[PDB]
Amino acid sequence: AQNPNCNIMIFHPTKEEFNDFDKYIAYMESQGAHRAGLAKIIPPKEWKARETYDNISEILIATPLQQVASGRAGVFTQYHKKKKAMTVGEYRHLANSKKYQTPPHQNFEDLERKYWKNRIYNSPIYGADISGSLFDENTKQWNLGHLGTIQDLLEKECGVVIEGVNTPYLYFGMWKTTFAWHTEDMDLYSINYLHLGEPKTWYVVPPEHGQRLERLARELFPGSSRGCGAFLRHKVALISPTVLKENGIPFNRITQEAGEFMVTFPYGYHAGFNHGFNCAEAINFATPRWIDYGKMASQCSCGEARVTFSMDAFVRILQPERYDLWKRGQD
Ligand SMILES: O=C(O)CNC(=O)C(=O)O
Ligand SMILES: [Mg+2]
Ligand code: NI
Ligand SMILES: [Zn+2]
Repeated sequence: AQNPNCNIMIFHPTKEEFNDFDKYIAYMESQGAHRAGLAKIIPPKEWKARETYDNISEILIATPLQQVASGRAGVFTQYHKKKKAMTVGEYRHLANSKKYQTPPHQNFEDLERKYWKNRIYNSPIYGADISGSLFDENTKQWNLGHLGTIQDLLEKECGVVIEGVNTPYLYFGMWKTTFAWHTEDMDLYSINYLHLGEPKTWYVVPPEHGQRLERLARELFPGSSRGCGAFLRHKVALISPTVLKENGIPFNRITQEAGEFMVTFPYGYHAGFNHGFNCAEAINFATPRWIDYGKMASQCSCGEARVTFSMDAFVRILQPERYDLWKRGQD
């Protein structure tokens, strides 16, 4: 078995190997990359996402989210308070202000220490889940707005045609902005490209050990657990590496820098934070190996998780027994 310790692997494809996306994901899995739940892909030196980022300030963040924490430094939840619209230019200025900027630090490890120590005492503002793309239409390789769709994958594997579309999202972050512990909708893969700015630190639990994370989460967030049998779908809970180590939960960590891709694999729980002002683009995708994970994915039916139009068909086809109850939660 390849990568039996479930380490995060880093890949360096040649320009030739960067031509066929599906084939390269399949290659990575042949090397055991999926066991970690997360892989880094460094694009060939000849590749670029677009010519420059000079003209992005007029993008609108229609609903910036202030991430308010409750709990203790290592075990907290966050809620999102909606703020008034601002442009990326305005947001970047806010991120760089004395109230919100990255503090002096020695290295990534010192910054990670300061994150876990101090996150709960501040409320950073996140421009998340903005439909759109920063890839140039002429970028042919690993252009997240030109991937084959999940609906076409399901049709090719299962023979059923379904409604729905699949488009990318932009994330504008600042120091301390946080992504809570989650897997993707329907335990899909995700791919994330860090277009510009400061790094993003990731934490991930191997898919084979996801249930260990879920059990700890039920112990640490006991009222949440009673309210819903899949409350990590709400994307609100944070657990520090210290706490995970104290409870013997297997995980790994890695920092993504501008110009690098990360891939999350089906049922790979992940969480993390941004180091300073940045802009990432991400999209879900599927492969044939995903189908069985889709069939087994947990679902939130309490009504909190509220997701996209396209998830309907996935639940309807892959999880027909669940469909009625899940849709009651959606409506
Ligand atoms: O970048 C973020 O804030 C969150 N991204 C992801 O969870 C992802 O790409 O799967
Ligand atoms: Mg613009
Ligand atoms: Ni994710
Ligand atoms: Zn729920």
